[PDB]
Amino acid sequence: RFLKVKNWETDVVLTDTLHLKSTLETGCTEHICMGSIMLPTKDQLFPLAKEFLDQYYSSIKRFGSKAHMDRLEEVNKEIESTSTYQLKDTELIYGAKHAWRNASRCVGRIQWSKLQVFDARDCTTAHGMFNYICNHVKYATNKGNLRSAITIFPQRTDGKHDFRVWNSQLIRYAGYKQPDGSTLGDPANVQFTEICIQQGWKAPRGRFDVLPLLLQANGNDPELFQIPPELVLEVPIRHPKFDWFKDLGLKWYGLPAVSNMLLEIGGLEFSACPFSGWYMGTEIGVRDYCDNSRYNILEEVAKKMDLDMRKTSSLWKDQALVEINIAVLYSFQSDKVTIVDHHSATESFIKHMENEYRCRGGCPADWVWIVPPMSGSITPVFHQEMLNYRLTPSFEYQPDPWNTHVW
Amino acid sequence: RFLKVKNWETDVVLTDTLHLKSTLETGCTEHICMGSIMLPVRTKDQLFPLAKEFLDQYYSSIKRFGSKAHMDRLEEVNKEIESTSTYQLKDTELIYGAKHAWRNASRCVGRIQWSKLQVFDARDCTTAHGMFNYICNHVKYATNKGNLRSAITIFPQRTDGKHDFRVWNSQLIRYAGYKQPDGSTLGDPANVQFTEICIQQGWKAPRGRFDVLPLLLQANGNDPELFQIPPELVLEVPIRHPKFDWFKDLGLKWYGLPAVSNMLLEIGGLEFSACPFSGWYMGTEIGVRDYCDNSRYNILEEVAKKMDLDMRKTSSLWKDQALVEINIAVLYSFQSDKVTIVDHHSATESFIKHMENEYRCRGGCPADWVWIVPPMSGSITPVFHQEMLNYRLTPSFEYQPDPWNTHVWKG
Ligand code: HEM
Ligand code: HEM
Ligand SMILES: Cc1cc(N)nc(CCc2cncc(CCCN(C)C)c2)c1
Ligand SMILES: Cc1cc(N)nc(CCc2cncc(CCCN(C)C)c2)c1
Ligand SMILES: C[C@H](O)[C@H](O)[C@H]1CNc2nc(N)[nH]c(=O)c2N1
Ligand SMILES: C[C@H](O)[C@H](O)[C@H]1CNc2nc(N)[nH]c(=O)c2N1
Ligand SMILES: [Zn+2]
Repeated sequence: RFLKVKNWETDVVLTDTLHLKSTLETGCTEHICMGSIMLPTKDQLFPLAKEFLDQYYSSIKRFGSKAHMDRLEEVNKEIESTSTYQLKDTELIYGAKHAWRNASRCVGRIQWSKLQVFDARDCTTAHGMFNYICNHVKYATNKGNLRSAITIFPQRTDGKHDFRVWNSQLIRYAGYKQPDGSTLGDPANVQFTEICIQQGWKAPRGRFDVLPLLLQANGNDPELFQIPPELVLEVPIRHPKFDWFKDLGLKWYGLPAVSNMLLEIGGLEFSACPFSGWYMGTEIGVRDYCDNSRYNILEEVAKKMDLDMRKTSSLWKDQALVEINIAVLYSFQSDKVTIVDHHSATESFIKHMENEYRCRGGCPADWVWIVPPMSGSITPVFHQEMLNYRLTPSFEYQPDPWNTHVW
Repeated sequence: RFLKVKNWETDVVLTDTLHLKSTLETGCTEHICMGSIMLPVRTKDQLFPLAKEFLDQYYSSIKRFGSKAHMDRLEEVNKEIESTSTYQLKDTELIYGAKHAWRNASRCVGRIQWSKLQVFDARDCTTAHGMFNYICNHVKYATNKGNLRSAITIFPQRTDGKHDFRVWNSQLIRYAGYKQPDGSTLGDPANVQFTEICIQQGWKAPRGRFDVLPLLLQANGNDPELFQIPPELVLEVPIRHPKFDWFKDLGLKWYGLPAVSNMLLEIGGLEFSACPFSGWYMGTEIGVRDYCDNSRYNILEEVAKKMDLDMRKTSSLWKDQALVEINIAVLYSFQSDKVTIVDHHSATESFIKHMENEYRCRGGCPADWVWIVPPMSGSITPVFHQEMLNYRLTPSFEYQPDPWNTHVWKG
């Protein structure tokens, strides 16, 4: 019931007690592990509020205080009267930071307590949402010196007045099916692009077209807005050794900003809560550029390198992969846009884990997501046993709104 | 009940029904996943259902389920269990059981080969000397002058747990490791403890960087005995690089035969505590783990120096760059010497086809994503994008305690 995790490189053993506070389910059972699966009322609400408010008041060393009891008292009355309750600014900020702290798939959590929280609970229209998001984007970008941020829109009420950002990330590139049968742009975004066009977006039909925002306020029909082009910082990709690399015409955006997840705090649900940090290079260099279902550039780079592509065992794919990831890091660094390489980031996470075990009794981590998509075992996280479990406040997946929306 | 897995690269969705046959625990609960944890004397009462489950599976596989031959065999085993408290497998059942333990091994990416396994029945073995002879024969057969053949040798099953056969070596072929008084390590740092045991048992250590360890062999619960595998039976490959002529001067080599000898084979409730098995190497096992783990030969720095990479900051990816070259060299070297080896692209591609075939014809394929995905270049192999279900089927290979921690010394 008290669990040990071992690092097989260092022999360091940590003891996890924090897992005994998990509430949400994993998907696994005693008979089957689903560790590699990507997507596995007043009565209900008050214990959730209490559990959260208890952890909040413990965090500021006023557990069992009159102010603690008074708050609990106040929230219980508000739930009985109004069926929901409103978080204090202090609680909203605490909850947001802790949702990130609890994000088991995030390698960047050493940064968790440094999060700028934008309270957008006063927002009422899609135009309001657009303004808030532009300001988030500009703040977080900070001319290349990225700062972590989250913007939090009004909480779900009856579920018929949800605020949603229809985009999965604030900044993504369009994807288009060609008559030629090929795909132009980002293939992962063909469907969403179709929806934008359907809603009246005039698509430029290029390879790196920043998608417009599709914003839904108060359960109303989503509306289209274009992020000011000057607020979208992009980096052209070149290589320090290969002069030809620039000729590939590759670029990527500087701001990684997830916009499709649900923030749960104290049983309240924030269905629109875009958040952003800064990139780890492999995200772009390995996944965005080299996934066969994405920009899929391996072959073209390998040819430019004149590698022997006849046999898998020449490791031409692996060689081209490294160079692509070298180019990504070099380009961001040259343009002074914050980026972290997978060695530095995973080393940070190990230190974070050790801090968390030492001061919190554990750190929920998903090894399948934490280990980088290249060079796994030369990063320290590969050798680190991790326990995965769900704590609240949390960021959760939610259904894509076009399957949900009654137009 | 039906469970679906999806491949996120291809959108191929498979449906698992085989998991309904799973028995042992995973380590996970509804509240915690232990998917990245490495390591998460039977009564007759528990033995017959296990024997019967196995025999039913065996007779189904040969299309004789419910036959008189099937029923007579259940009867025969029941009587043997009630009479002698255990039972003996037929040779056909032993071979079936061993192939299926491999087929069921969720951490093994090489399972497309499972039906092709040479099974050496060593159940008539009685002494450590006898074990040595069987193991030499396995090494020679499996090696086959570089054209490797999968094989397993099966020593007598556990009885009262006080007469266990054990191979104390975790693998049949490994290099010695020596801890120096200055704290540095010579040879393979992973094998320091076991090397010390061997020396204590009387092994004369040459004290070099690549000394093949002797076999330490325990028969019938007796104290283990040392034997040196004939050097001419141990195939090794000097490592060189096709473009970098200095790579040979790193002085690296490795053995051709990967052979696990510390696992327990369970078939029909019987426990085979000494069952060494071997296949052929996937390149990354040597090039990534053996050579580049910080806790092993740890050659990344020296290699990157010789390539004159920028080692001042990690973001030059000098480690990744050197890592690829080392792995090219291992593959090049084995191929040049005509010793069987498979690259991680070939092996994972073959695994995906195996896995799909298993879903179609068997209703599933238990797989541990954490072990299946190679230790370099993960997401440019197809297994990275493949959702897997991990569960445990028998016959199976299991971990067991290291013998030095549990052995009662006779003296
Ligand atoms: C500041 C530097 C940060 C770094 C280096 C970082 C790194 C990463 C990486 C590499 C991933 C995997 C993404 C993928 O493979 O799709 C990830 C996932 C995630 N991150 Fe972080 N992140 C950072 C900031 C943040 C912030 C500010 C938050 C929340 C406020 C956050 C919450 C999450 C969540 C919930 C996931 C899982 C997303 C999903 O399931 O798709 N991260 N992070
Ligand atoms: C024939 C070619 C084979 C290939 C290419 C192959 C490949 C692999 C690889 C790469 C691993 C991971 C090794 C590690 O990281 O320590 C592994 C593990 C494993 N293999 Fe296979 N293997 C082969 C044959 C076999 C055979 C013949 C058996 C048994 C009859 C077997 C059973 C297992 C088991 C039980 C594991 C898990 C070992 C552990 O938990 O330490 N494999 N295999
Ligand atoms: C907060 C945060 C930080 C970070 N380093 N990465 C992310 C991921 C952001 C991201 C941006 N564009 C595109 C994607 C694609 C993700 C699709 N995955 C889920 C298959 C993801 C988020
Ligand atoms: C049957 C089989 C096939 C294969 N390709 N690899 C193996 C593993 C072989 C192997 C050989 N020497 C040493 C090791 C060390 C493994 C260390 N792990 C368990 C921590 C492993 C076994
Ligand atoms: C099937 C498997 O879970 C899937 O491919 C996962 C693996 N690990 C990952 N890890 C990260 N960080 N991001 C991902 O999208 C994935 N994809
Ligand atoms: C902690 C983690 O489970 C451990 O380092 C695992 C990861 N995956 C692995 N995969 C293989 N094939 N072999 C290994 O030894 C490991 N080690
Ligand atoms: Zn699990």
